[PDB]
Amino acid sequence: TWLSDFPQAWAETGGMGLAVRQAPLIIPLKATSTPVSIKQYPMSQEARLGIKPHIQRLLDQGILVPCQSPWNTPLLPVKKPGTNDYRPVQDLREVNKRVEDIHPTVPNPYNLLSGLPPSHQWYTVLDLKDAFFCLRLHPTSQPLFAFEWRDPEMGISGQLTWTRLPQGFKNSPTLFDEALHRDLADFRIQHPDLILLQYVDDLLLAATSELDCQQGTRALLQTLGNLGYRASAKKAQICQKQVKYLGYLLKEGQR
Amino acid sequence: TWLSDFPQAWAETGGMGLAVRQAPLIIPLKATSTPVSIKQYPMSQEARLGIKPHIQRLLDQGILVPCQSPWNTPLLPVKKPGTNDYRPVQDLREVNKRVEDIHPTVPNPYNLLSGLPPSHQWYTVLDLKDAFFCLRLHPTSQPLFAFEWRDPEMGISGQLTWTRLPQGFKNSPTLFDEALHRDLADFRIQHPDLILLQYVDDLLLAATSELDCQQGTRALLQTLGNLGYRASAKKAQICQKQVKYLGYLLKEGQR
DNA sequence: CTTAATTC
DNA sequence: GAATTAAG
DNA sequence: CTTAATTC
DNA sequence: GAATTAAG
Ligand SMILES: Cn1cc(NC(=O)c2cc(NC(=O)CNC(=N)N)cn2C)cc1C(=O)NCCC(=N)N
Ligand SMILES: Cn1cc(NC(=O)c2cc(NC(=O)CNC(=N)N)cn2C)cc1C(=O)NCCC(=N)N
Repeated sequence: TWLSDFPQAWAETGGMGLAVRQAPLIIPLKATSTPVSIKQYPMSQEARLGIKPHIQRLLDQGILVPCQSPWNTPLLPVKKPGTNDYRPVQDLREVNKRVEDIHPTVPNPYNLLSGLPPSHQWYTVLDLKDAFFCLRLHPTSQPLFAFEWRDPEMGISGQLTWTRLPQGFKNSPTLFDEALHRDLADFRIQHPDLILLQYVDDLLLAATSELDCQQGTRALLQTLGNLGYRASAKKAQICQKQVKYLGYLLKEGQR
Repeated sequence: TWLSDFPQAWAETGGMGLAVRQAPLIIPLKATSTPVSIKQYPMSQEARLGIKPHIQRLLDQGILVPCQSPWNTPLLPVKKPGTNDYRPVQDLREVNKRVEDIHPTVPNPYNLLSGLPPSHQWYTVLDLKDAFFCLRLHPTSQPLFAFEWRDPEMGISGQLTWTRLPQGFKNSPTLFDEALHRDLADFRIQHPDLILLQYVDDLLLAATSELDCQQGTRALLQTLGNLGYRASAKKAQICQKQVKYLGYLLKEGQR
């Protein structure tokens, strides 16, 4: 039972993650940047009610906190399908434009897979849940991502902001990838015979045999949980000779 | 008096031209071409009355003649300005597409003028009137350019066609330029010290002195008239140190 | 909603 | 230019 | 008028 | 795609 053996490693049973070994991130602004405060376009009650549960959960989790900031960006009413299903989506484009660029270090899937040797055909694929949220944001950089929030009655003071790396921020993917690489460096050293591919929050572990993959997967899950990351048990593909990774179906050494 | 000295050379007094030394032109068709007969779109009476005088003049001049041809292209109602002023314009595009291409030998004005030496600053500019019409078309090629014509009453039988190189034909400019070059070859040989630039029907004669330009112009006018070409006396610029040629103003060796 | 490149 | 698409 | 590339 | 331009 992979589930009961690693309670801390799975998002379903280990609680929200927090990368304890990573220092809170400081987000450098471009040399000429000054705060921008964009007005929140009026949100319908339907949208507000749909978003409310998520905001409260994030507040309870400490991922969102009240604040007064010179920065402010819009929250928009999203619902891809059309019937119900709401989720808060922040338009951080004006913030992104004022943040210093960093080199794009995440490899494209095609090149990443070129590092998969035919000798290793036993795989385990894991995707980390709420990955960006596991990385803390330094208090100095938190004001940057503020947005407005309120309830027709006893609504929050005014603004709320993120204490963790947020969705919609241009550097989140790269910063997360680099952080996890730092945290998994030792694991790679302790398991020289295993192949570990990282694409932001999507991991592929490859071994030469089922046994090696089993032992390697136990070690990786143990390490991820200890570091504060959380993998999706529901979507995990453990020790299979056929797996779906980054849109590809890895089979018979193909793809 | 340049006018009375060369009666035959000027269009105003020498009658319609005819290049007597040039064999009637045969127009080769592409290897897969077959005749195309395009219907004449109904012409308003206003247009017909405006065009009629020109058709009659051309018929009287023998430039247009009755015919029965498998080829037929449209005549359109033209009048650039808007009030009156009509002229027959034939849409020969479907004929052009079926005629074999020839190398474009007419130089562009820019390069043509590069052959004008600073040593020759006395000029004479002449433009030949109804130049294309001076070149006969071989009877075998005449049917190619047929079009319909008629009068609400005793109108012409049906079709009319050209016995001379027509306007709107893709190769007329090049064929005329080459023909005149053949006819003026001897003149160039007899006058080595003169510079003669030809751009289809626009000629520029350049000499080192007023006297040389005067003598050269007399010889050129005499030669052109004898060959059957006709220059516009109204637009002629004779022995001037400043002239307008091909859109350029030639002055102080400039342009 | 807003900012914007794609198509037509 | 206006409609269609994309994405924060 | 018809055929067509340019712009918007 | 529709209006604007060009040219036989
Ligand atoms: C890939 N892509 C195709 C499109 N749009 C289309 O393909 C497209 C545009 C149209 N437009 C019309 O039909 C216009 N009709 C009309 N004016 N009568 C029809 N289609 C199928 C937009 C984008 C796109 O990426 N847009 C977002 C660019 C960005 N802001 N980064
Ligand atoms: C050089 N040139 C410019 C144009 N047209 C334009 O410049 C032009 C096109 C438009 N179009 C519009 O305004 C369209 N408006 C709209 N659909 N609401 C405005 N202008 C100024 C056409 C040609 C041209 O050469 N056409 C003939 C090509 C040929 N058939 N050989």
